[PDB]
Amino acid sequence: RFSPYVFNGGTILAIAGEDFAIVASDTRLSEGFSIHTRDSPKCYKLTDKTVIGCSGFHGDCLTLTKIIEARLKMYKHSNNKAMTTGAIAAMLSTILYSRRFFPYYVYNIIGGLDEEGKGAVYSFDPVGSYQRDSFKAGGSASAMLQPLLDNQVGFKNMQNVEHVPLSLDRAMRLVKDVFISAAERDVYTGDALRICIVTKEGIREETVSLRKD
Amino acid sequence: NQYDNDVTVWSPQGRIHQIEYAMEAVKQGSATVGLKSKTHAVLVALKRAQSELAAHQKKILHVDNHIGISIAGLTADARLLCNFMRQECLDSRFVFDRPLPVSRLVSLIGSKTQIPTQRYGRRPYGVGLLIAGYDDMGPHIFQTCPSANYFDCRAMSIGARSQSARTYLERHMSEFMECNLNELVKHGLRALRETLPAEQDLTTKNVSIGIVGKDLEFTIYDDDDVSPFLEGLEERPQ
Amino acid sequence: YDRGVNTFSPEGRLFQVEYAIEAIKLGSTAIGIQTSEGVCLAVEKRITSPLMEPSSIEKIVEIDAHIGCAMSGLIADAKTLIDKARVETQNHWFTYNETMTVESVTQAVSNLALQFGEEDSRPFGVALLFGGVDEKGPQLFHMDPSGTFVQCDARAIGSASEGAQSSLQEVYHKSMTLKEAIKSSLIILKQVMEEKLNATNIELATVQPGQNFHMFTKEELEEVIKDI
Amino acid sequence: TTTLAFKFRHGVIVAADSRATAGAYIASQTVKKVIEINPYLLGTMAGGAADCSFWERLLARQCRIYELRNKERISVAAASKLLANMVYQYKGMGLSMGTMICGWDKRGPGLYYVDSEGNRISGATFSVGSGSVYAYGVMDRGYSYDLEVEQAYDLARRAIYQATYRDAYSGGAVNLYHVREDGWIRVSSDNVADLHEKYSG
Amino acid sequence: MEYLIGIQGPDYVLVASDRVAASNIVQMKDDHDKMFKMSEKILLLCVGEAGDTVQFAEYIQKNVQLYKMRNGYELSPTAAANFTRRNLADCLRSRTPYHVNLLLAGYDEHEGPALYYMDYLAALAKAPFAAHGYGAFLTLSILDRYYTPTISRERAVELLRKCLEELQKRFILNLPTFSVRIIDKNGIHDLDNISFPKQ
Amino acid sequence: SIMSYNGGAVMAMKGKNCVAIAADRRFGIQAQMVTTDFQKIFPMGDRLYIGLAGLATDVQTVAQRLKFRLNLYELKEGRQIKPYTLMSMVANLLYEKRFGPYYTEPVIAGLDPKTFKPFICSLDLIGCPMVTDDFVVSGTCAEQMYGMCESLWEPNMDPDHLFETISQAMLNAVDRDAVSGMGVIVHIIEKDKITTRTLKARMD
Amino acid sequence: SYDRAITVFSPDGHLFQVEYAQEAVKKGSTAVGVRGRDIVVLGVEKKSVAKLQDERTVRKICALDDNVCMAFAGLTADARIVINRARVECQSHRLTVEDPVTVEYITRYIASLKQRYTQSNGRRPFGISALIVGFDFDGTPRLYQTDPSGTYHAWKANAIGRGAKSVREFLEKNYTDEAIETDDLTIKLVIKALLEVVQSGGKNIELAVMRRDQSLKILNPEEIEKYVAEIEKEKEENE
Amino acid sequence: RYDSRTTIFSPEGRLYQVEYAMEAIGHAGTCLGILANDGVLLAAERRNIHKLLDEVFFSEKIYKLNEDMACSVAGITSDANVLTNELRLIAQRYLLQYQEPIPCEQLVTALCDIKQAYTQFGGKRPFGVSLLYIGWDKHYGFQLYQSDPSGNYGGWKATCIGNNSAAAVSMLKQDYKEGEMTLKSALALAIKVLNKTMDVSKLSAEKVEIATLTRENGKTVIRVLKQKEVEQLIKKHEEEEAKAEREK
Repeated sequence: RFSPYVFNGGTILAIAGEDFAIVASDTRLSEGFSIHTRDSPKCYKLTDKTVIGCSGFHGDCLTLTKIIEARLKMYKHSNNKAMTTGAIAAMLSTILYSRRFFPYYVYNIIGGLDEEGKGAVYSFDPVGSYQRDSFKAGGSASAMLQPLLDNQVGFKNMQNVEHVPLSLDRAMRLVKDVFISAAERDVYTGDALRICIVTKEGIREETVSLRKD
Repeated sequence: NQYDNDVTVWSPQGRIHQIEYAMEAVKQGSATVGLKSKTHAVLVALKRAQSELAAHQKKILHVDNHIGISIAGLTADARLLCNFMRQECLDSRFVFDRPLPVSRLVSLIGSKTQIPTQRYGRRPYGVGLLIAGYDDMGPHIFQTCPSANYFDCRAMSIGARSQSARTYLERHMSEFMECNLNELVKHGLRALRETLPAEQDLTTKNVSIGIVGKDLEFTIYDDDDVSPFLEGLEERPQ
Repeated sequence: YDRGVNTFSPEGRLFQVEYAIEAIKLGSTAIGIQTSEGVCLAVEKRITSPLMEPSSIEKIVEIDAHIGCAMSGLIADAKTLIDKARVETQNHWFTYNETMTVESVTQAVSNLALQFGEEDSRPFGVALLFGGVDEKGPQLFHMDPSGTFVQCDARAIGSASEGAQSSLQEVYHKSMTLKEAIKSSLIILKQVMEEKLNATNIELATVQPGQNFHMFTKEELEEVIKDI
Repeated sequence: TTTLAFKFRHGVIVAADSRATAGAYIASQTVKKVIEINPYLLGTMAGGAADCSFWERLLARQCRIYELRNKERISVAAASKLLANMVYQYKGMGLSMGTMICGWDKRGPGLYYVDSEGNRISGATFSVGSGSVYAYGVMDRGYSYDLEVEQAYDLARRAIYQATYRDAYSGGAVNLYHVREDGWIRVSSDNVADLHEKYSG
Repeated sequence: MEYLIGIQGPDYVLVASDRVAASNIVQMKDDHDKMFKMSEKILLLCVGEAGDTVQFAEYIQKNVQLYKMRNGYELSPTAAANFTRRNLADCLRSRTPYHVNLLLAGYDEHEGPALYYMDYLAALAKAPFAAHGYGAFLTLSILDRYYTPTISRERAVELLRKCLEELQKRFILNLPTFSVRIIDKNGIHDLDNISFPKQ
Repeated sequence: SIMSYNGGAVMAMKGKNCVAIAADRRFGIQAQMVTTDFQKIFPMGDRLYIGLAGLATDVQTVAQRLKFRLNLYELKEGRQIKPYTLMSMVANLLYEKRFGPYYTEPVIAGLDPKTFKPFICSLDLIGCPMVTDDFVVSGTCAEQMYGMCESLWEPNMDPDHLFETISQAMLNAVDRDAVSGMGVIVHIIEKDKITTRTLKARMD
Repeated sequence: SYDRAITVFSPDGHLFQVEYAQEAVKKGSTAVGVRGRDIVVLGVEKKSVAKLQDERTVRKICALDDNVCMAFAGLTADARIVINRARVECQSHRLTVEDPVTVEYITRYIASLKQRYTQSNGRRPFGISALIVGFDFDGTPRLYQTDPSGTYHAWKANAIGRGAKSVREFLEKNYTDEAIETDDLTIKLVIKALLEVVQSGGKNIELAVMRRDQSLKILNPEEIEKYVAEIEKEKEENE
Repeated sequence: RYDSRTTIFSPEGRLYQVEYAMEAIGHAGTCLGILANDGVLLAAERRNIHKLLDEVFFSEKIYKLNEDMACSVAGITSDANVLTNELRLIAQRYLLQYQEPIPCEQLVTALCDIKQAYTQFGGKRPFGVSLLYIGWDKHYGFQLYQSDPSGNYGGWKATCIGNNSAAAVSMLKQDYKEGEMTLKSALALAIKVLNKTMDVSKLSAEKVEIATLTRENGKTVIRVLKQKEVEQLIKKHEEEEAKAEREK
């Protein structure tokens, strides 16, 4: 009989900097044991200071993206201003709970700048609970990225090591190293790496190739 | 005088007076002038103060990234049509993932305003909408009326004493297709200064200018950015 | 043709909402002044009886913990408008984790006052003054039964409305302070009311950026009056 | 997941862990499981993340309107009753909610327990969570109504530590709040690994 | 799971319940009350699900008080008992069935004392004694042994104490304390609480 | 089953100029009795009774709904109800719950209001009327009640022997049943009077 | 000229059909009420029994809940709907929120139910005015009043009915800032206030008090006759 | 004027449509109930007793309604059949709910809330029907009540109808009894009151109607007493006139 859900894969990474935010994802879209395309990024520029990532079931990712982009315009003409980073995370929690008994199969991470100019990363669940974190990794390779970033960013289980804040250039090579190691052991990850950098001067993009198998 | 009570009642001359009276509410509001070139469509309005120290009431309001409208008439019918206007613009973005053609959005307004001009229980909308936009075939200047007719035009002025603005537009409409924005805007606001009593001048605090372009999103300038537009003007020949 | 909200005039107009503007005129006076240090606000009580309990007559209500209010005209329609104005600021915080701005409060209020005959009743009989300090600083707004919404720098409505405006436009300027605008406001009040001004005829309400509390004065009002 | 609450002579003590998992996978270690409803009310999170997050935020939406319409704070028994009726309309549809309500009232302290099944009971001591049953024994061995303030801080900090030791779904940090007559106050937030060097030494 | 008892006398009704609010292993509350004063001569005992006990019995509680304030006088215990049966049976073939077990205790000025039994399928009865829960099995044959229709109110308390000691002996659950009421021509009087030193 | 949740037995029997009806007294859940004074025979006007058996909820429910419709019938019309008319009334009430049905099987016994003519009938749980001339039975122990009535019934019987036949039919059949008993009440009516007797049965 | 509608305005901004509803209040029997230290009291006048009827069905003083009272004016039909509706709300409040109902909450329900009942055409408004007296909200004595426009309002001493202007002017010169303690003194204030009745027969006063802890205590025409005697005892000092 | 729908109020200020209905009942039949210990009675009048009718029901003014209550009727007959079918349907809804009869007061207020509700909602007439009430209950015994078009009511011990027979109320006070209120003492009072108010002399039995309600062995029988015993009740009163003239 008909089943309404299917898994598509994907891996999303976000790191809250001191005055920046980095959002990274792969561009591989798959289903079962087939590859649909090798060019399908998960980054979405909502505003000039907020980028969202959407993994999971791809049909709900296309729907939920267009609902949020409609409500950005509905906020603005009612208030003569744009939404903040924390306002979007409060709005998204009500949208995800609004279909509590038929849930979206989407994992969400919002990264961007606050009103003070600092980094902010909000992680989500498919029902709508959230919290502010410093770094999260969502998607199929989520278990292969969280223990390594605890060592390098959070400095957990380390002795006699000072807590220097992560610079921008050091954070770029940490993102480029975790996706090489994750594409080796995971099958839902590869073919590119789209990286979005959110600073006070706009949004930069950068693409790094991976292995194509 | 007994025929002059409802929208339903026809006259023995064949003219419904309630539609004829909603035209008179358009003449209560202030004047506003819209025009276009081959590439750029600019509509310019005129603010009116309420008191000596209250803020001036706004006229031009943003609708979409390629559509902006002016206003003349009742403020109750103004925001009631705006909420119908904004809902239709984002439905084509949500369904078709394209912006609306401007010529077919206004046909939805004439279907919207037709029902309260025929069925009893709702007055006609007293409103004077001027519409500027961009479909795939260039700029457009549209007007509506409470008789639910919509007129495509290349220049139009409606509101209080706007007949003197129409006379300026007819003898300069041959020049509008070629000139660019540095004078096309101040071709338009030379038409507003005949809709004024001859002793005061169009200042920076009582005028709004909205520009939508072929490569330019619809932008509203008011009270600070009008000064690069009001520079380089002559006075009235008094 | 002057007894219907569904009927125009040969000249304009209504002829129904114009009569609703007249219902404000038989109210009580109220003065609000916007200043860069904050927004002060004054009103007249018109207490009828000594047995009449004074704090049951409201003229300043607290819409939110950074937004005050003032009213005149019909009391019965006023309590309807204050109700959703408290709810719409509360629904916005529920879905956005932020305080609704003072301008966008009245956007929600004006969306229902222009629904008197425009559904598928009568218009209201009450003007409102909204003062508050949002992220754009201190603000002061004004509405009417016709839904016409505007920002004012210093506004006086109710009875004695036009007579207050002429004297109020004389002394206002941009570089006022808050403590100057408070004593400037009730010089106008004792010139427009008929009873002798004391601590029981009026009441005050202020709002400040860092002092979002205290939209009321509790017998510090006696100190202001004794130094007039 | 392990929360507890107990009232005594000087108010109410609230304590919880900070670990939220997903199957056998730990999602985070910094989950704030005590939801700050008001400056005079506190709520907990026990069973379901978004279910305890939404409905207590909807309760905080309701208690503010009650304060504006009546010029008075809401009572503790009133807010626990309003939460019980909202969840009961979705009975059987599959909610999970086991929160607690704390706060000072005109009658004094206040402590109620609300389930998603429909149980609304008062009491003096409670402990909710997967590792809740490890916390009843160590608390009741040291509980008294006439405990001191610094003594009550060490009792709840001990009881969360013994619960996170035996349970696998409990760990992270130990939050600790104190409800005073005027309003609640945040006491501290201590890591479990810091307490292990203190308690075993 | 929890226990009720319904000893009826010639001019009195002796009722008692337990004080346990357990959660599946633990005992969260040991002074819980299951006694609902419907009026000045009518009590209510309720045993059932988690939420269905509080929601339904308070719906009856705040509906008999409406009859008192509006008509100036009080319901009889028979009419009050036969209104509770109407609300289960009407709300039984629907999406929300209430799963509670009740017994009603009332005194009438014209009919004397009365006791009514209630199933979770809304079946009325008129019993000289009744009980509920798993402890209803072990205790009612003791009460069937020594019952007399003309019994004093002092022997009924002694018969109630005989009825509860065997529930202390051969019943697996703990159940330490038991609150006791009594209803007569004067009203509802609260007797002393019953506890058990086991060993 | 659902019918076997509380038990019950209702028997009616036609005589010469009279008619009798009998039922049990036991009320109880599946194996545990509660009381021995549960009414299962309800008067609906003079010289006309009705008996109900099945689920104890629908026994008390239908007997109140039928009383609701009977009093509204006997006030719009000054006459009383005919025994054929009540059978059409009950069959309408059961068929409205065609797919939500009440779990009972009614037995109607009574005399004609004008003449002396008796009447007996029984219905199903969805309203199939069935009139006979000798006896109708309903309840859980139905098969035992057919074995007694097919051998003891005589066509033209005085109220003396009609009472003795329905007594021996109820006692010997219900004592074979497990979930029915604890007392038997017998109504025997006629043109002149109504006699109600209770029998000495086994209380186990 | 123009009234004949509750939705139209006057050329000077009035609602005459709302104002005509207050004219129907002035055809009613007067009822007064004061608050005191602990004991609140309210009394009514103009019983006027007509020799052939039972007098327990003409009662003007009812209780909504266990600790709130009610006295009204106007016409008897519209009061019965408002009383029967308010008993439901002061009981359904207790079900949704387990507190007892404050005296302030029930007056907002009566005013708001009379509010929306004025707005829509084809709905004749209530021609009654009510007095809500209750020392319920945590030991604090209060009394409010209503209005056919739908404006709940708080006084400290009140008079309504046919002749309220004389009594309200009487109480302003009589209600001392000295709080009337020794509550029979406060009851004697009402009997002195109700002494200015439309005829002042003496035996046409039905005073009902409440000691803020017990239920309603309807006074008998023997205890009230004793208070009428001591009012004449203080009147002997005029000579 | 102000003779529009029931909404609105008049100025100064009252309700003209309600007043028009309350005057209409004076041009109707005549009904009265009297005091009685251990009983209660009703008395009515047969209008238009023309000799080509059947009277197949033999009860026209009186409608037995629950089991121990009946009612008279006075007013528009089109609205009369609506109320009686509604009022019987109230008492069975109460009986289905509590399994106890309706206690004779809140039945009256249940109708009076229906009769009021047509005075505020537009656009309807009010009911142009006033009617009486007799009954027995557990709490107060024998009772009398008086309906009005406005929904107002009131208990009584003896009452009647207006502009037809408003002078009877003066006779009920002048010949009032209290305590000595047996049924035979009240039936003699009933035929004397209907003698003057019904202006047709000598009081033929086909123009009147008498219904009683007693309390017998806990059953509360209701008697609509037949025309044969009306005869010996009238001739008793005709004899008392010939006895009363001995003082002359």
